[PDB]
Amino acid sequence: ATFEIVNRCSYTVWAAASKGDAALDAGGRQLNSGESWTINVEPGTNGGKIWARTDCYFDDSGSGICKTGDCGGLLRCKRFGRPPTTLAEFSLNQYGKDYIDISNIKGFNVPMDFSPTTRGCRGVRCAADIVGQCPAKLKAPGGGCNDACTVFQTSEYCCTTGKCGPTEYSRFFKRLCPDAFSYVLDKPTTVTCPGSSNYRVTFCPTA
Repeated sequence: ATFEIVNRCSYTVWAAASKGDAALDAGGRQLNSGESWTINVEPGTNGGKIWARTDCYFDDSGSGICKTGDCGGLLRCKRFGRPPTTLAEFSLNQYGKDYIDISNIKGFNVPMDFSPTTRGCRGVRCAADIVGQCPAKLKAPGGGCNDACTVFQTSEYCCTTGKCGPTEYSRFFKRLCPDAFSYVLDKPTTVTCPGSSNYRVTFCPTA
């Protein structure tokens, strides 16, 4: 599958792509405002994620740090990033179908649209000003709006027992972005696409 990753933000982001135990394609790249990065994701990939990182500093060896979404200090991510991170999530060619979603379960840093570029299904978007409206106790100093599990580490926010409900914090994310997951047991906002669809992830789709 082909993913085109587009930075429509006015600021530089460092895109990342991983399935948790390995990079997808190169795993990460700098995207200046307006730049597009095309990657190839192997069919059958389960549990892939794409996200943006902000305010990064990397040396010539690809080592450094980012204020949001840092993946162990690497430019080319092999593992998932540090919250807060708006997440584009996908599993491809699962019994003939692709499954895509956007998630705020690990917080929000950059607005995002995640859409097919081939036909047969719709896209999803979370483009509200979640950082500007972020509740005080969820604000991340480095930028972004943390999820409540990251901040408070309780069974209820992290849904550790597999029983949890919505919370004042999850409802905040859900109000601003109804089409994204707001907590672990949220009513699924997953979209089913034809197997082997292609996609575009756009950072800052409206601005």
